[PDB]
Amino acid sequence: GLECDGKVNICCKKQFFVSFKDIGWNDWIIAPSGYHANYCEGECPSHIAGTSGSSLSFHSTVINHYRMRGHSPFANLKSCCVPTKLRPMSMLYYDDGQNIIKKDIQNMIVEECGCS
Amino acid sequence: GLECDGKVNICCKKQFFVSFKDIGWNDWIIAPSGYHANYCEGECPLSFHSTVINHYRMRGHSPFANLKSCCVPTKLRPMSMLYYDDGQNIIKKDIQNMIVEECGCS
Repeated sequence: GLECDGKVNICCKKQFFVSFKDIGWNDWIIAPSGYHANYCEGECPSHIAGTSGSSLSFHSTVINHYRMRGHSPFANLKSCCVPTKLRPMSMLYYDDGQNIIKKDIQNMIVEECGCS
Repeated sequence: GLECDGKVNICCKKQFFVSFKDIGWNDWIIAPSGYHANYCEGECPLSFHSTVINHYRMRGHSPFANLKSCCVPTKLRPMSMLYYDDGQNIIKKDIQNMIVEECGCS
């Protein structure tokens, strides 16, 4: 998908460093103490609705069939710039009942952004 | 996720069945005849990433203070399909991102 840069005004990926100390979770997360999570931001005009950069899923093609024609169900749903692919991350943390756990947590890192 | 039931207002999955005959795609899609594609709908006042940006947003901190949270698919599933190629060749393929399985807020 698109990464943000000078003069890009549409849905794109930007960096975002999460520090667990900041949001107070360093009390139960041992490692990593912070990480690059990233996020998505930007406009989703109608000519990119439902896309993820250079690709259009089959589901989105079905939806855009109805949007293109103004068919009510989908004519009214607005397009949002959101992650369309995330990736897991290994973490070490205290769990309620288990104490110290090491485990891959899913949907930690935004990999690709797109318009809903 | 939740499934819409006409009473709940927060982000839920709506069932939606698509017939390829109705929308005029049955000239190149051989099977199945249609399927439940479903979609996402409802208010966003569950993934770890969304949770994390939730915290920051709540701290009235510029990055996410003004980023709208939207109801969107959080899981999609593939389907098997049979369709004609550009060569008018029948292909059996597992198409990905065909069915919305789960909805959640960004």
